Amino acid sequence: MKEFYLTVEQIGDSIFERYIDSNGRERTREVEYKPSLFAHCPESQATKYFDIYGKPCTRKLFANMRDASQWIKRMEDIGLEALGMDDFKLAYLSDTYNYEIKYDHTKIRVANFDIEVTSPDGFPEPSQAKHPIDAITHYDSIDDRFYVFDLLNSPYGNVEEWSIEIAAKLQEQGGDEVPSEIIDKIIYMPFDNEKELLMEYLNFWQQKTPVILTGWNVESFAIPYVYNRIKNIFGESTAKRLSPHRKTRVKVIENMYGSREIITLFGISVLDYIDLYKKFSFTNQPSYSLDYISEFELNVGKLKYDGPISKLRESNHQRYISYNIIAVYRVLQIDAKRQFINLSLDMGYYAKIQIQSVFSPIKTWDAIIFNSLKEQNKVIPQGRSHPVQPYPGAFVKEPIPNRYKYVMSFDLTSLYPSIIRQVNISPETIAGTFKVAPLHDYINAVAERPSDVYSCSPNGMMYYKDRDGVVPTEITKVFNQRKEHKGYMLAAQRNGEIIKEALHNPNLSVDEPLDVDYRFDFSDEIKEKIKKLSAKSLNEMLFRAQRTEVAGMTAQINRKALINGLAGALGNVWFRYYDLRNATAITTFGQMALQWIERKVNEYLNEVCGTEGEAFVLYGDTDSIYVSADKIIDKVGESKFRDTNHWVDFLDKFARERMEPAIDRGFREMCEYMNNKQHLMFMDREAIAGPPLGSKGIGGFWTGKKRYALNVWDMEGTRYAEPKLKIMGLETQKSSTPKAVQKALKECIRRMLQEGEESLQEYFKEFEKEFRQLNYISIASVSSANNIAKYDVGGFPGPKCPFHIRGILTYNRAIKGNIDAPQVVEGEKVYVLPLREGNPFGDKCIAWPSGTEITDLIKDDVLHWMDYTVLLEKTFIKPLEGFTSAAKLDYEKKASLFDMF
DNA sequence: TCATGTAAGCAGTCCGCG
DNA sequence: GCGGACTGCTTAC
Ligand SMILES: Nc1nc2c(ncn2[C@H]2C[C@H](O)[C@@H](COP(=O)(O)OP(=O)(O)OP(=O)(O)O)O2)c(=O)[nH]1
Ligand SMILES: [Ca+2]
Ligand SMILES: [Ca+2]
Ligand SMILES: [Ca+2]
Ligand SMILES: [Ca+2]
Ligand SMILES: [Ca+2]
Repeated sequence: MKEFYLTVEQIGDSIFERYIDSNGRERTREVEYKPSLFAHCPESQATKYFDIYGKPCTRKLFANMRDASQWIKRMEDIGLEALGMDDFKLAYLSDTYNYEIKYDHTKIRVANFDIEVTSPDGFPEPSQAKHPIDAITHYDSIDDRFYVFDLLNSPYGNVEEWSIEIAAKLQEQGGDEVPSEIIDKIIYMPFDNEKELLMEYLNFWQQKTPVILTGWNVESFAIPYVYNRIKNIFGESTAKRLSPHRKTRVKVIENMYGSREIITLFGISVLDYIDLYKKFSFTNQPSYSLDYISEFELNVGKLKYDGPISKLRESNHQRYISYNIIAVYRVLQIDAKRQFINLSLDMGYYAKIQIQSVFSPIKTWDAIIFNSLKEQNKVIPQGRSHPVQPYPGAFVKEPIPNRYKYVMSFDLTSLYPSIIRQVNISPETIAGTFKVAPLHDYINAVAERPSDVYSCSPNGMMYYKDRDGVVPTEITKVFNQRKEHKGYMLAAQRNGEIIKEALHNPNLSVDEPLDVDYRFDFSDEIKEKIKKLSAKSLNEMLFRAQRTEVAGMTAQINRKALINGLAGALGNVWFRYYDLRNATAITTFGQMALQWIERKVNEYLNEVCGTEGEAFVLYGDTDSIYVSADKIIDKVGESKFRDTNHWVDFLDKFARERMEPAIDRGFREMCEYMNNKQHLMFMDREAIAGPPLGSKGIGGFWTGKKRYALNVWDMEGTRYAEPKLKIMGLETQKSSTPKAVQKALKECIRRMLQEGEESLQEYFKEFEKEFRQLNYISIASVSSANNIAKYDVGGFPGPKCPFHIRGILTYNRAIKGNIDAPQVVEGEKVYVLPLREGNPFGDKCIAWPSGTEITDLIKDDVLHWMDYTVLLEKTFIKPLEGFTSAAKLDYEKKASLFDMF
């Protein structure tokens, strides 16, 4: 097999590399890598190295990496550019793996671990590590085993061995319900003392050294705790055995309002799953406890136990250990679904970076572009300092707040990457500038043509047309990858809808789910077999189709994120290729493209309708337009349609056969106007929206920019079994809105769009009457909590104290004296409830850690004093009033003359 | 919240507005 | 009471 790296590090003048050799074995080597850097050289002299602008360079070979680093410093002292890859390990990887890396995941040791630490005096701080580690569960992907290290004797209690037999049993048998599929994979090791446990753990670690190390909060908690606890008991040298090269560093992670410490383990790639989840999931959650995320992702119930976690080991060690094991498994289950580890490996090996660098689009693109240029013996420029400067972004149209009955939307494919490719925007393709007219002059096609030679953006920039820049070339590669996975995702989505339809008429039989590939549209034969299947088999197929869709989503959306990240990186001062001219060329071209096509669509539809100056485009944001289809429907007449699906088909055909060709003609003209390199402005129909045929539903509404709701029947070619609400920006979509309130507002919207005013009024009246019965957590607001200390003046709110911070200060007074009480953590999320006048907490609100029950000390008082009236007005009535006023609808029945009967 | 960008919405504080 | 200046937070893209 072809070799591939696992990890790479620079330690002084050595590269330390862990890798898989040609025989599939893991090896480690120390290489005295001699790096090269570059300086500009006279034009008259012969060389094969040129910078990105075609200026000749001489290569400088250094005796060692420290000499190279020192040379860069002296070049700064002199005032001359020191060119080349200054991150020598990237250069090492580029030299050692000068081909497209083919990796075998089965040879990569991925470790998932979690520790337990009993602490009687509050949260066990990793930097102090003053309490015994009393459990570690460490899953190894190569062995496919859960290694359980269990401390039986502690200063906080002596316990009996954990029983695998009890662990396996149902909760209803007094067991822990450790999933049957992992029972045979547990290797259980009890220990008489903590020193023995840790020494054995380190020996185990040496034998099975993680390449990828993951788990939940492992970077911020488990790793620093283990490192510091071992350091405290045995000394530094023993703790450094967590690094295969015996090198570690305390790394200070700084943010806007403070800093924290993590432990860098040289020769390991730490991908904390909480961080993978935050980057790759495209969710914003009210809580990031593993319980919460597991329930959200997997529909598993929270791990239930009596009493505080600080007493769980002594009261129920059996459950304590079982829950440690289950916690490790839940992360594996989330990854089986989301496939973020797979994604990280794909991206990392593609870029030729340390796998943990996938968190940085700047590092990722630096490596991709470096490798690409190196292939042509080209030399990358030195990174430079730049002041942070604001620059303009997208255009968003101000919508007229209203109901909108029939709507068809259209969207540009991968806009910013397409602009980069179309215009040929790259550091080395800048050709010059032209005299800019106001943007509206380009939009209306009255400005002078910018150039007859170069490819242009309306910010004034011109680009070469003779050859693609490295940015367009490399962005295209990832774009094409993204397109493939999006194809699989959408096929899985369409396949899911076939199954949903079939589930209306399930067969009374005993059968099995069909063995199919959900990434491809079901054949006619498969469709016929589906129509004969039982509900059990159909539901299993639906689950599998949906899992295939999620895998496709992960692969596609994050490749999209990577390419959009390149467009953003051009506007980040730390990017080697930072250039506000290029960053702004992209965004300004986007503004023109949207407004140009708004004009063209309005012109086209006014022609087919025989009107003048009518606005068909009701809204647009960045790359999408929303077109009122009322007049199109009315031209044939609603009574001509057999059912909802009939007019959806009609609009689908109208969009594809009439509007898209007109849109394409419009963009081809714009391409010619800007003299662009290649026409890549591809705007296709996105959504078809409207009320059910014959209903009193309003179809859709807008309240303002980035705030709307549509009842959608077809989305990018997926024809839904049941209409789907597309709601953007409204409170139903915000993590800050209480859970039960999101649900209620969504039903209000559903009724508005599908059923009408009377249905909405019926529901509102019921919710208002019953909502006080809702669980307090379900009606709590949510907020991130920053700068708690800043607004804390002697335990009370300082000037301009935010509402949620005031709530935290209230909580802090209520629990004062308790070392045991859950503390609110700076930067994390809290639940927030308003409090009635004259409550014993002495303020108008209270807040506590999100994803948790409020401590029993004050729970009863919170429940008694919760201000339901304020809660309802703020979270429910105010947003609903906004939706209904926009839609010209009443949520309460107005008096009429009939009331006199 | 260490980790690519800008546009723009709403909650809430402070306080003017005769 | 509501709107502007401002902070804080959160989405849409
Ligand atoms: N710099 C930067 N731009 C972004 C980011 N997210 C969205 N944008 C900009 C660039 C996108 O091309 C543009 C439109 O985004 P969309 O979500 O509508 O999707 P896009 O057209 O990129 O892809 P798609 O429609 O799914 O093919 O908005 C981002 O994270 N960074
Ligand atoms: Ca735990
Ligand atoms: Ca798009
Ligand atoms: Ca599309
Ligand atoms: Ca059937
Ligand atoms: Ca869009």
